[PDB]
Amino acid sequence: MLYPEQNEARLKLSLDGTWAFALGSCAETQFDPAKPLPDAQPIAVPASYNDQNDQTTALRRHYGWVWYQRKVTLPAFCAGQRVVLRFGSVTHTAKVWLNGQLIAQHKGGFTPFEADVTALLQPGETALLTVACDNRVNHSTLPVGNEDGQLAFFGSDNAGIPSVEAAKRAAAPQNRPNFDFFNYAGIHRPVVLYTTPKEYIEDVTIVPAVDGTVQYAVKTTGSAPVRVTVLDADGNAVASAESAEGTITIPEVHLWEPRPGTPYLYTLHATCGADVYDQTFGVRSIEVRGTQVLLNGKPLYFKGFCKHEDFTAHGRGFDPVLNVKDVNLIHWANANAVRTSHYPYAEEFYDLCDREGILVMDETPAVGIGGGAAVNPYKEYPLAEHHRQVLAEMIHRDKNHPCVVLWSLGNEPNLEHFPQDAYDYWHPLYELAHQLDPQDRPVTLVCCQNDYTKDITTRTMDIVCINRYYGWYNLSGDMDAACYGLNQELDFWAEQHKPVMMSEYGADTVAGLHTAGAEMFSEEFQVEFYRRLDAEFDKRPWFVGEFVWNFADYDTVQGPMRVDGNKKGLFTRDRRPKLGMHFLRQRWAEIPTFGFK
Amino acid sequence: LYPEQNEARLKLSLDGTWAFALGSCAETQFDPAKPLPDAQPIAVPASYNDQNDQTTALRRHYGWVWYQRKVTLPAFCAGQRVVLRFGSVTHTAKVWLNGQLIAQHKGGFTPFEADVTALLQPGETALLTVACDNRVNHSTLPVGNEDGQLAFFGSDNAGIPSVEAAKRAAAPQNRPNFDFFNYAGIHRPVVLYTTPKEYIEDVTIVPAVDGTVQYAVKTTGSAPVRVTVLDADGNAVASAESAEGTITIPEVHLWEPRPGTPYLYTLHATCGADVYDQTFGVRSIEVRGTQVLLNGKPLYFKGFCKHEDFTAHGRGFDPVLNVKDVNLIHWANANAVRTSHYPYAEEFYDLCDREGILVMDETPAVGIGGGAAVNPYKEYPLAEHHRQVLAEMIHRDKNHPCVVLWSLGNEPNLEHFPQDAYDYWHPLYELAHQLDPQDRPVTLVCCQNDYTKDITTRTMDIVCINRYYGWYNLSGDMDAACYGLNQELDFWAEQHKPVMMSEYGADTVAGLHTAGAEMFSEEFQVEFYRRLDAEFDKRPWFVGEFVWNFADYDTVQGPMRVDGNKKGLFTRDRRPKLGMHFLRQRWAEIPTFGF
Amino acid sequence: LYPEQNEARLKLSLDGTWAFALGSCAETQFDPAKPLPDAQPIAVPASYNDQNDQTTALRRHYGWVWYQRKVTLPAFCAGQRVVLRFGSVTHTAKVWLNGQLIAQHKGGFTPFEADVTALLQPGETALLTVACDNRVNHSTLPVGNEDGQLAFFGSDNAGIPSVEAAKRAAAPQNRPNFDFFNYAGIHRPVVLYTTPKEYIEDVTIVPAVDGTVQYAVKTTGSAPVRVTVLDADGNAVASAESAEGTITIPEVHLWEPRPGTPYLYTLHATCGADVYDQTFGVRSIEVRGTQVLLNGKPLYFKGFCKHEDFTAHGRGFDPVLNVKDVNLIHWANANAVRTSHYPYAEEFYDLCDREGILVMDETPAVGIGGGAAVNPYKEYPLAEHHRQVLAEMIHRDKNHPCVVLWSLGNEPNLEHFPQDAYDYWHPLYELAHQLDPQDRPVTLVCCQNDYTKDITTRTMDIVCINRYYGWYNLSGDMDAACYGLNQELDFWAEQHKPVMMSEYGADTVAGLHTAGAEMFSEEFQVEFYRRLDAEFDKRPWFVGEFVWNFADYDTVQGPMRVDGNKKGLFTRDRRPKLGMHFLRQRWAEIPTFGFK
Repeated sequence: MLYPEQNEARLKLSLDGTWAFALGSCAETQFDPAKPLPDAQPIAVPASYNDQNDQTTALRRHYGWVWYQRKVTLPAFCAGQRVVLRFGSVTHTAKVWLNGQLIAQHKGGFTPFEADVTALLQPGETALLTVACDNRVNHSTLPVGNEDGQLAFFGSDNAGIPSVEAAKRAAAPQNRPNFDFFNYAGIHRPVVLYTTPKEYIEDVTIVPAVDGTVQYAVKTTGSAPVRVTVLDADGNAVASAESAEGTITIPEVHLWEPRPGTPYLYTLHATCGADVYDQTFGVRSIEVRGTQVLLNGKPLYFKGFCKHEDFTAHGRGFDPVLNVKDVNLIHWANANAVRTSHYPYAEEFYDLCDREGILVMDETPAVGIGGGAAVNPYKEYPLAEHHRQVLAEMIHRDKNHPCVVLWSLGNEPNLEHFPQDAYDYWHPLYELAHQLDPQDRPVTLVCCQNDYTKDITTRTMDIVCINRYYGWYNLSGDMDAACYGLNQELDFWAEQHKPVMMSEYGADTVAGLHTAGAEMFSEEFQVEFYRRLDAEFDKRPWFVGEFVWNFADYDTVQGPMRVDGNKKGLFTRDRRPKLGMHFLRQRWAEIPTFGFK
Repeated sequence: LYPEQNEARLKLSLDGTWAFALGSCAETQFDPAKPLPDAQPIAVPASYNDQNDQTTALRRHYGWVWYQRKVTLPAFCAGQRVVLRFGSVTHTAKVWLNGQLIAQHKGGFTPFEADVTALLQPGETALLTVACDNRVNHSTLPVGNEDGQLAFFGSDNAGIPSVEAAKRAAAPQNRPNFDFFNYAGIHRPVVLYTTPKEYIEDVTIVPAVDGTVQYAVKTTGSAPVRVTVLDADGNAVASAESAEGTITIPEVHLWEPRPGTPYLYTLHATCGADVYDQTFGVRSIEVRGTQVLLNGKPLYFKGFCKHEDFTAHGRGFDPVLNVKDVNLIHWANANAVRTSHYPYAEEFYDLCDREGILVMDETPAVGIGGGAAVNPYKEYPLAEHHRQVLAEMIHRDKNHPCVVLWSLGNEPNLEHFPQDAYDYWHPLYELAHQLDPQDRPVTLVCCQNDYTKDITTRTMDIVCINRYYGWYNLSGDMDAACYGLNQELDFWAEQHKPVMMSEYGADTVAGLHTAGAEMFSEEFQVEFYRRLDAEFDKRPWFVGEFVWNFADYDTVQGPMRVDGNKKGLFTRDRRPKLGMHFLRQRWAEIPTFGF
Repeated sequence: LYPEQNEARLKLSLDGTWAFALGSCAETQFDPAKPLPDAQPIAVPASYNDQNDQTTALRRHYGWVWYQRKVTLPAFCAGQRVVLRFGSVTHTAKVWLNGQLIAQHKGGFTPFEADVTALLQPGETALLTVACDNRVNHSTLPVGNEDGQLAFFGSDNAGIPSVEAAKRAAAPQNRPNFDFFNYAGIHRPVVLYTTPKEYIEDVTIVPAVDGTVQYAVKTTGSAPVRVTVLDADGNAVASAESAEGTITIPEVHLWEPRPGTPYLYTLHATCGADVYDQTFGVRSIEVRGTQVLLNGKPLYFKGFCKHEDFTAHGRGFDPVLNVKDVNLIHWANANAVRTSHYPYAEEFYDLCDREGILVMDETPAVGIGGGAAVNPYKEYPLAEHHRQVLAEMIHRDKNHPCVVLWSLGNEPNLEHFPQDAYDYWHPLYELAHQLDPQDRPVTLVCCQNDYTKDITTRTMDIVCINRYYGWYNLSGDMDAACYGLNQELDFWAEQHKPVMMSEYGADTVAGLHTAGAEMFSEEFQVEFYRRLDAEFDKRPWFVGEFVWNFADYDTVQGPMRVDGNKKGLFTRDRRPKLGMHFLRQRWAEIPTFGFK
């Protein structure tokens, strides 16, 4: 699964634009892909479909299948290449025809897929590309959705009342998601159409080392001799080797480091027959040593945001302008890292962090594996094979980024009500992710506020990541006692001799609400919350990271808990800094990336 | 009796900037006779919570607070009986004069008096001290929550030991079992007034509509009592000589809300050297079948649930805000107010008297419950204090024509113990018809509950229910909210009773718009009322609708409250949100009479 | 012509994240062939000004910026004519390939091209450098102010020594003579496309309601040229074997805004090995008295004024925000859009063709005016560049059925120098009618002025006026504002032309409410429209209204602009203010056709 490129051998064709679009139902065969769409309407690809037609609320709240369609043409002179149709993502479940013939089926809303379409797209001809896109989440999806009888996350019900219960049964069906973010759906990521030679490079793995030695492995279909070359930032070749497997060594290697370091990127240049492909990479080690996490031997402190792919009109769709703006505000913040809650992000996000020196915690879309104390999801939720394919999909896709340093299997699963079952499920995936990563990066699992003594799985990861809303969801409004309770749990974590990071924490804040006394939802409360809890972090040397929730304000399900979306952002949805961001900025103005300990 | 000034009585407000000190839980921490140490100024009347922001001490106080101020009776003001009166002190009080305990009172929204004629003589300067306790709990109205119970609408992570250690070690703090902030202090005006040594004590006026007006004045002296009825211009149109009986008003003017004219006569009553005027209006209220007749005409309640809440003032009295809020009711085309969740200042009912505004009057009895695990009617020492408070209110507000309905309390647990609750509320519904000379209708505002197990809500003279379909349940889907509402309505039709929706609303942050009418946005508020009100108007037995709330108000901190309650149709500074303009337009098309 | 992809032509996107350095006032600073020094990543297309908040250097830059990336044409993509196309660069560009200049352009909202096959061979990689100058002055369109004038709506304490000394020592900034922020950068999609080495050059389609369609296809080769009208489903309904001539369509389905159906045909043209498809719409436009006729029907415009403006994107192009707006435009019961104050991306006009939305196409000709002290008609070197950009606009949009009305420009000083004003504008009125095959109405949008001394705007084919009664004058008093509006309307009645109100609105902050509808509150926006709109309806020659603005947009800092202009009926993130629900109801009850 290599990201598409444009060189002397390969053409990159963007199929993005404004396709024809039609709502469907729960019937998966409701339209004939070979024939045009009936009563189509224009829709912008890539982006969610949800916030694109406010003539009614049918698009925003839709339940089931939607249908995309556009014509694609290969000019007649683009002769005898191998042609591939590639989707960066389709959310959540996709089906894909060309001229009526099925050419793809994908599950998973956040990892890419392809179809080798050379036999159905000759030079000169025109095809009808139809994509069906199912938005339904349930006990088999990742992220998990809930099914009849349960509610959505942070739901509010008057459970026993007849009038409500008859209504729920008479109510129109709608996804009820076991996660706190809006269920955006559609073609979110750029649809590419590209060419390679008939016999092509098809996978590149790169495992580097801080002394300057780099292991590499270039997989191919044909029989040409492979030759590689390593290029510097200027484009000059500085080493070379002439086999498909082996090691190559860069004299005076420049190491990849987040600011104040230089995020120095190298290119591996692989030729083989008529084919060419340029794999980017950086030379940097990561070792967990005891209760430290070392980058090039220096002890790291994570100053990071939890983010989301979320924006006005684009929804969960991709936006490079947003990406550049967002990274620069991270540099503005004096932050150095990002967590990709709660799904792998668009490919281009990690290229930007590569280029811009920002550590990343790559997370699978495995949020919501939990049903309460009377529902064991590990026994009752059919997720383990989808988990394994998508865990693999992510590692295979970002294996070559220096900006990734930490794998996260998933988010806030029920680790307390059935401990050993949870260990038996999550540990097979902790091992897997270590078998699957050629660089052996540390693995984690991000955990709920929960009874940490009943929990037996969190402490067994390479780096412990905890989500703690002390003084917000519990002991509300009182940072005296919030700080007390946090420190109790921090004494428990001191006993586990692992490095620990606070991986979510935050306080819903409405931009505009001020109060002399720093009460809940006001801007001044957010400053108290972080400032108070942050000063206890600094008393513990085995605390090595803080990830605030959230970077910015994002949309959500309707419900009395969420003031038109989540509001714990340190920025508003248009990336405007609240009072709490100026506090964070000053704090990270005085905490160095390296050597905080 | 509300203090007056005339040729017989002097009135005198002690309102002003008093001295003030923070207390603890010792009701004996300061010497009520020596000046308060380390005092600081404080405005009376007002809550004290929002008057000092140097720290969060006053806003978040737990316990007693102390006021002090010198009072002086001019020597030339002699031969009179001297009365110390407080309009309210929230919640429990204890007053001393030069060290002497002259009053104690429990309950933060009813008034109490002390006769001080022998402790303050003309020419004397005496030292007034008041102790004020803000604490709420299982003995209070409104009800608090003692150890091991969350504040109402609160949030926890129940069992995590780290959270559990933090609770046992945390600073104590009231946990209201009611969704508003526990503002405390001297809220209504203090007053020093004088009467003749033999004075008029009590006036009851039961007026009927033919013109006949039963009456009864209670005098301490021996002089004969004569009364004259003064019409709106102050003209004697009839008179009588006897402390009790009947005067007929020739050609009565009936009291009515807009459109009607709100006509108020006065009972001029003299006994000896003494005078007192009781305003009164002449109108009938009868519950006949599934209708509520006002002066024989079938009535509809375009109502507001209000609060007593405003910037700085807290729960304090603001006469200005009163005039404002009442001209906004009139701008809205509304006619009725529910006094959530306590009796208001008297001046409010005197304004509703003159301005033509129906009033549902309500006690502080909110939060009488604690889940299916706790029986409050077996566990909470309330029943006694609840009959006193109901007595105080009916006795205080009996002569107001604006009051057309009493409510026993707001949202008790009526379902988890169906018969235990009938055994507590029905004597009160009985007591309420007894103390009221005008046999006004009685209700009890029911929270959202299993209406099929509740046996006591349907037993009221008018039924009054609080429903949030689309908001707390079935969030965001008004298709499903109306379906569920109509299902409960199908039950209320079989009960052949008059039925009013006595709370319903949706938090709305002024500012947030969505084309799609999404919870917390100004447009969802419109869809809420527009879709629920439509389903109402299909029910010919459904006589009233009081929107919650008139205006945003403070609450205790909690992840469910965006700096207080935001379901107001107005902001706190009384600017209207989009759903107000919608409501005001709907009520311009709904007549108060004959709908 | 707009780039296409078929069996004949390839269309590649050079959009993406490029390398970007800040320059200065040196056209000479960095070498166009060597890579940029201390470059940073930047997203293209979009404005650059809101993309690095580490600093305010990008937001507030004065001068040149530099863009760069590498361009490889694969080895197998051989033997074709390869063209490089910029959807726009704002405002002036120099573009180099491998160090060799290949384009220059003045004009920030119109596309430009460079034929490049001679320098991008199959298989190689060229270094493509774009330098973009953001400076506006008395020679640009839109107009910038020069030494000793303030920014439009700017404030000053003129004459104070400390002030006048600081105004001189201050770092140089642009002072726009317009009310919208000076976004700059490569704003529109950057294309690399191919044609057979002898190719279709230009297409010109004039349709008439009777079925007949006059057409013309310019070519460079010598092959013969086939045309075939294709229907909404793609079937061929007419045909000809000639590069000019006319063809007849049977039961032609016409193009109409809603409630009509916006039917769209294609002219499929082959010549040699080359293909091109030009959409077109069959509908008649006739100013006939004080009516404007669409297929003979009296028409009433329910329009917005828009802007190309958004969070992060700046004036960059956003295909998603475009589909959301057009759908909010339907939801509003609106049928028209004004391209204030510049031509938009081509894809916006493609959208309106499909969606059925009447457009009014405006040049970047805003700010031709410097008050009473200065005669721009004698002192601003604008004349030739106006004619240039007038033509660029009309060539590019000539086949769109949605464009019903040309606007030569916006808010020019028409009263201090009345006669110079006409001699400058009336040739451009004539030019627009010459350069346009379908001969559509042409207008000129007039700021609020003394209309008894304006000799110019009452001579356009449709009178369009910007009035702000009850806002900038007679403030907060709608009783008086209708009085004033009504006295000016009595003057336009005497002129016997059709009249539209092309701008009017009131700054409204979302969530400011007042019972009594005071200025800046949502309730006053409702009042401002409801009151003025009541007088529009009493008069049969008033044929349209265009509110300002569709949405809040950014603007340069001055004490009269609350973080932008806030006259939007929608907020920047497209949430409807109380003023919007009112207009949505008003347009509910007013037909597109036959209101007057």
